[PDB]
Amino acid sequence: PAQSVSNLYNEASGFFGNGKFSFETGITYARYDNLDRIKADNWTLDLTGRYNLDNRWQFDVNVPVVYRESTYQSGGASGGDPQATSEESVSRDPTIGDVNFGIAYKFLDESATMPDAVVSVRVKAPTGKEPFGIKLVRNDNLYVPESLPTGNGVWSITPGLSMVKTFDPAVLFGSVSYTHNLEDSFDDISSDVNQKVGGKVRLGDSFQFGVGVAFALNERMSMSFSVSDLIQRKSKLKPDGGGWQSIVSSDANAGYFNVGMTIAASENLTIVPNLAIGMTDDAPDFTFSLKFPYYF
Amino acid sequence: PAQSVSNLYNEASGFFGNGKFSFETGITYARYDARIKADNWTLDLTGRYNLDNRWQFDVNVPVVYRESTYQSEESVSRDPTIGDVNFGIAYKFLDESATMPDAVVSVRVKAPTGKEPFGIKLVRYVPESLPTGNGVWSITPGLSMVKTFDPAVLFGSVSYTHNLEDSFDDISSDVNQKVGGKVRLGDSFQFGVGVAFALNERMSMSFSVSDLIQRKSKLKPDGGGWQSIVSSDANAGYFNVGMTIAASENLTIVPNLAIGMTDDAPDFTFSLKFPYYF
Amino acid sequence: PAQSVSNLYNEASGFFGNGKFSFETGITYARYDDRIKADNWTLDLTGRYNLDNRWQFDVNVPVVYRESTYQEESVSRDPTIGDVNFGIAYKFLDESATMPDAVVSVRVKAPTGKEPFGIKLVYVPESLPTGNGVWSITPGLSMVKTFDPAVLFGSVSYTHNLEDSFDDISSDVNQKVGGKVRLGDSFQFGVGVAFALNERMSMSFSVSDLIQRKSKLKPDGGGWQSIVSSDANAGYFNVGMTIAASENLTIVPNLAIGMTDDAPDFTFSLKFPYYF
Ligand SMILES: CCCCCCCCOCCOCCOCCOCCO
Ligand SMILES: CCCCCCCCOCCOCCOCCOCCO
Ligand SMILES: CCCCCCCCCCCC[N+](C)(C)[O-]
Ligand SMILES: CCCCCCCCCCCC[N+](C)(C)[O-]
Ligand SMILES: CCCCCCCCCCCC[N+](C)(C)[O-]
Ligand SMILES: CCCCCCCCCCCC[N+](C)(C)[O-]
Ligand SMILES: CCCCCCCCCCCC[N+](C)(C)[O-]
Ligand SMILES: CCCCCCCCCCCC[N+](C)(C)[O-]
Ligand code: NA
Ligand code: NA
Ligand code: NA
Repeated sequence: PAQSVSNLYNEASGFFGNGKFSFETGITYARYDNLDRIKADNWTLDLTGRYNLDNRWQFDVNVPVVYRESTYQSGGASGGDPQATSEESVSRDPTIGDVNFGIAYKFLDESATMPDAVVSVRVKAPTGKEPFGIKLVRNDNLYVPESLPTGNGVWSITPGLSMVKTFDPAVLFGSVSYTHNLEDSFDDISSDVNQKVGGKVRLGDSFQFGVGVAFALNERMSMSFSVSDLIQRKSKLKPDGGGWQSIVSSDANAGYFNVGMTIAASENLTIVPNLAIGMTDDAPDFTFSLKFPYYF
Repeated sequence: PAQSVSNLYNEASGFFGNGKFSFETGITYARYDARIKADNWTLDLTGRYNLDNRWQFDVNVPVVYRESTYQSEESVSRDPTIGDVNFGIAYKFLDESATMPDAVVSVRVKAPTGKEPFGIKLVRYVPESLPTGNGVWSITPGLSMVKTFDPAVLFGSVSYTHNLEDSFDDISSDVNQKVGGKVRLGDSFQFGVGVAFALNERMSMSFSVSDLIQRKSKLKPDGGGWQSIVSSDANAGYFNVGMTIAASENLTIVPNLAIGMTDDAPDFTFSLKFPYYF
Repeated sequence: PAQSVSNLYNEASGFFGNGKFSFETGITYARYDDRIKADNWTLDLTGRYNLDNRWQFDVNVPVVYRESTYQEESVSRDPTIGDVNFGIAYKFLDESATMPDAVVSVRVKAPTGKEPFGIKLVYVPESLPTGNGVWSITPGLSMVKTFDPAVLFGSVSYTHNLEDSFDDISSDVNQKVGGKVRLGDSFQFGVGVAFALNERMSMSFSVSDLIQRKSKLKPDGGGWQSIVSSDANAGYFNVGMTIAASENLTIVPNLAIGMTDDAPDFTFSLKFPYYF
């Protein structure tokens, strides 16, 4: 099996079957863009360890490290004039996000009739800086966060399914997953500087799926085209002594079109560049990533 | 031969020569965001008859399911209802040779069978219902061209939609008023260009772009002169990535992604079509 | 080397090393969308002298036609130049088994287009600009290498804008304010992959991103102040082809999808490089 084919399957399935222990370093850049303008430059360094057992089971742990920069622009401004200034920027120095781990089980091996199929579960912990309690600090009509979050503040569990099959030369693949967020509590759920309100949060659950095609171009390179869509239900807050109330407009549909490659730098090292184009306003405008899975 | 080649030509030309009588079941999902979020599904039912690889006759019945959500949130929906029924005649006037392209000329007649937008009232403010068609007759002559330059298959198409003037009992969306009036929906010009590839015996892949340009629409209330609706013009651009997959010798699966490039296009459109050859 | 391969390299590198002289005619349409819709056409005229597949000298004259509609009133610019520019390029690495084709270049752009500063709001602009009003110098790097059948390529450049002055920096019809302007510098890069499909055709997929720093103004008798929201990130996804019409004439269609709000929705272009 050519390296390109192996690397392709790893990328499409999330199941790294060539080896035994592997470590992937990833760098990702993502770009986002009372009436005010927010521009965000977000970098994520991903550190992922994987153990593949007999091409059947896989265990992984991922530690994301988040660097962020948001710029807030008002047109308040200076003072009361609907089209004047105003620029405030806020940043987060490199900090851990939400640590997570996954178990995957390959329940179908590809044959003439069957796909490679992998079932998986992913458990994510709330280790990142949560968004709840972050205060908006007041130019007169421009309020800006005192800090930026690096995670969503809750535990979550994500069972998933991946399928891959070669119809030479096209490799078709698809995937689907469901994220259940666990309810949790916080000392402060208010972003009012003047107040402190304890409360609980239920983050809306989400459904994710993707399909795509990939090609092995030569011994060392593959290319991939895919689409994906994430659908998130609205989120709810319960202040102490209050009831559950939904946050209007917290629901989301984040669609992406992805073009990527796999490049075998050696037997052990792959370079995986990818572009994800945001198709909806809930997605970043675009996302560039470069991943370096290394096999040992 | 190969199936992939046939299926791709069908896709690129709109002329299905597989091929005598065929029935195509299509499912389409389209996503819009204005605050209004729209999830729109269309089940397409299309019958086609290809006569001697020269003439093609078809009827299409679209069935529309819609959910719009309005955020202060209130939601409005349309249960599965028929849209604008239409039929088409196509004539292949050039057959592909070393020098010639496959070229098809066509006309499509669309009837106002869907629930029209004109009576629909804004109720304290969301619509009481969602339309399923545009409320007018339209006629669309079109042109398609396809040619293989091995292994690239280049294609392009162009069409013009003339909308017929029509009259309605109510043109107003004010709940308190009823105003009869006439409507001229702005005509539109559509074109696209692309490239496709046969990957193997059974599969093709396609990349294309298209753009629709619609002129302004006009209203005449009873008594009453013609007024342009100054913001009714549109430019809807799309980038398409698609496949054809020969499931058997009778069934093709056609997945397509259309990415909206402009604000008048849905954010994205996913479709899955299943042409079946009897 | 097949014509497709040559045309491919020319497109990816900007270095047209298969002839002494070339002239490229390009037509570009771009679409942008109180509401404003803009239809913008640019006719590009570019002459190149390639010396021994080692050096290249070029001049580009863009001719700009523009139409903006404000919602309804419309404003237009009849065909007018163009920030004229020229470039010098040097191929410092020739592709071998180990090395890429690599070209270093410098591009000098002059402020010949109608500048935006001083254009009055009358509410709609009285006119539309065709250039940015300043000199700029852009050193750049291009790299291309075949890993059969994939041709990988990439490019990167930095634009330094020269400070300049204008008689009027205000768009207020009632005022005239002289001032100096430092246009924010920019960093540009792209990467992509291309394929020779046959003797005569190639296809390309690429991405690019332009990052522009904020600009600053000094009105006369005032101090330097940064122009909020003048910073920009214009990202593009490109799908393109090269088609050999003759051994001299290539047709180059390209679609550039804007990925950010600082980019046009989309850009369709058609370029016709001609080797003499
Ligand atoms: C970039 C979007 C391109 C679409 C990706 C294709 C995968 C999604 O398709 C869903 C249905 O496909 C099932 C394929 O079934 C195989 C049939 O072939 C059997 C005969 O050889
Ligand atoms: C996303 C795609 C971007 C670039 C696609 C450009 C496609 C250029 O194709 C033009 C289409 O024209 C179709 C006609 O083909 C037949 C040519 O007829 C000439 C006879 O030799
Ligand atoms: C750029 C981030 C995209 C997020 C949307 C997710 C799309 C596909 C979801 C299924 C993933 C399942 N998998 C491969 C983990 O098993
Ligand atoms: C993983 C490859 C990353 C590609 C490089 C993208 C650079 C984006 C830089 C944005 C931040 C710079 N700036 C000027 C806004 O400060
Ligand atoms: C995806 C929505 C497309 C809307 C605009 C389409 C422009 C195509 C013009 C003529 C169509 C002929 N064709 C390709 C169907 O054979
Ligand atoms: C040549 C055959 C053309 C297709 C004919 C299909 C009839 C449509 C019946 C579907 C009914 C839909 N609905 C939901 C309103 O009940
Ligand atoms: C309104 C018409 C709807 C479509 C007509 C479908 C007819 C079903 C025929 C089933 C038998 C087909 N076959 C090839 C398996 O024999
Ligand atoms: C046409 C839009 C401009 C966007 C800026 C980014 C362009 C990156 C590609 C530069 C190509 C340079 N060169 C010398 C290789 O041709
Ligand atoms: Na959107
Ligand atoms: Na737009
Ligand atoms: Na944007």
